[PDB]
Amino acid sequence: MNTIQQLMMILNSASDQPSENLISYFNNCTVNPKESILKRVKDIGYIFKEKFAKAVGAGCVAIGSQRYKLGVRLYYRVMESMLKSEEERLSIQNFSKLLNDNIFHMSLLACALEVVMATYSRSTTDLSFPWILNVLNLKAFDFYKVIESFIKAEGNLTREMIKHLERCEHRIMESLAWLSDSPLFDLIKQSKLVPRGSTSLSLFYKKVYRLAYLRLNTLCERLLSEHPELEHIIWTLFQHTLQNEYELMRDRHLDQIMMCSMYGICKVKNIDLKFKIIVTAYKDLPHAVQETFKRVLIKEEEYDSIIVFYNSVFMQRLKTNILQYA
Amino acid sequence: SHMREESLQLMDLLGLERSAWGNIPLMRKAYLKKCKEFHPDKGGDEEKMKKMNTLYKKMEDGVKYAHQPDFGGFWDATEIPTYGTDEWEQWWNAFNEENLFCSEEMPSSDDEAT
Repeated sequence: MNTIQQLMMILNSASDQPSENLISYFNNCTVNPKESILKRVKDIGYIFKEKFAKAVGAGCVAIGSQRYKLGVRLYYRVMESMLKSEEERLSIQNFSKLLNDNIFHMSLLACALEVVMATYSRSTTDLSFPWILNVLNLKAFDFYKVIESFIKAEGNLTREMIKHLERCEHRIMESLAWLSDSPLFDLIKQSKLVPRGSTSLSLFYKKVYRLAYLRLNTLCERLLSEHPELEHIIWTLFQHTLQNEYELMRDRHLDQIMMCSMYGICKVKNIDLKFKIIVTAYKDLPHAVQETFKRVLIKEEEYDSIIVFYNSVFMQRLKTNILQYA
Repeated sequence: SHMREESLQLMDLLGLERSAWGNIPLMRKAYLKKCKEFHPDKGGDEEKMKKMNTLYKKMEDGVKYAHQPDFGGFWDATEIPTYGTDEWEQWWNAFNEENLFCSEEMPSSDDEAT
C-alpha cells in the first residue's frame, strides 16, 4: 500500500539537494539549468514562507519553513522521475527546453507544495488548493497542465491525495481555467489562426467535454426523460458556445453554460422546462453550490442571477444560433 | 362577408392547402415559416407580407380568446403583432427575442424539514 505514512517517510528521509543523477540531467542540457532552477527555489522560498505566515496565526514560522522545505524535496524527487519517465518514452537524454522553462518548475513545485501541504494538512486560515496558485503567482490553467503527469510520476500518493488533485484538475476545467485574464483565452484564439500547435488545448477541451457532458447527462435524464433527442441538441449548443463563443466563459462556470443551453433549447422547441426546475435539479449534483446560479458575472464586476445572465447575455449572444432550431 | 374570399386568398400566399383550413395552429406553424424565410433582400413582400399578416391575424382572432361562456380549447401562444410599419428585422427580432426570453424569477431559498 501507499499509506499517508509511507509518503511522510520518503519525504523525511529525502534529500534537500538535487540527486547526483538528477544533476546528470542538468549537465546534459544545451543550457545548464542548475543555477536557474536552484535560484528559483530559493527566491520562491521567502515569497512563500511569508505569504504563508501573513495568513496563519503567528509565532509559527517553523512549520512554514518545514512545509516548503518538505515541499521542495518532493519537488526535486518528482522532476527526476518525471525526467526518467521521459528519457524512456521519447528517447533523448537532453531536456534543455523543459528544465529551463520557468512555468514548468513553477508548476511542479506548486503541485508538490500543494500535496505536501495537503497531507500534513489535518492540522493546517485554510490553504486548500485555490490558495497556492495566488501565492506562487501561478495561473490556474498552467497548474492544470502538470496534474495528470504528476500523479503518474509518484506512486507514493495516497488514494485520497490523488483524488485531491483530480478535484483540483476538475475545478480548473470548470471555472478557474476560464478566469479573467488567463492564458486559456489568449491561447484559444491563436489556435484559430494557425491550427496544429500541439496536443494540449485540444486535449484540455477533450477532458472538458468529458466533464460537462456527464453533468448535462445527469440532468437531462431526470428533468427530460420524455423525448431524449434533446440531450444531443443541447450538447451541440453547449460545444458551439465553448468552441465559437468561448469568450462567454470568461469569469463564468461550465455549469452556467450547460443550464442556459438547456433552457434556451427547450425554449425554441416549446418545451415544459422552467429555469426554476433546472436550477432546482442542479443542486443535487455532487459539487454544485447555490452560489453557481445565484452569482453570475454579467457586465463588469457586476454579478446577478443566472436568469439575468441569460436574458442579457446568453440569449442575446447566441440568439441567432438558436433560432435555427425552432 | 368576404371571409371565404380571403380564405383561399390567405391559404395561398401562406403556402398551405385548403384541407387543413381552420387549423389555426397548423396555419401559424406555417405563417411563421414564411417569416423565417422573408428577407427584404430576396423578397419585396413588404406589401405581400403586410397582407400575409393582416389576414392571418383576422383568422387567429377566432380562437386566441377565452370566452365569458368558457368553452373551446385554450389558446396561449404568444402574439403576432400587426406588422404595419416597423422594419421587418426589428419586428422579426423582437418576436423571437420573446419566444426565447425568460419571464421567471429565481426561487425563495433554502429548506426547513427535519
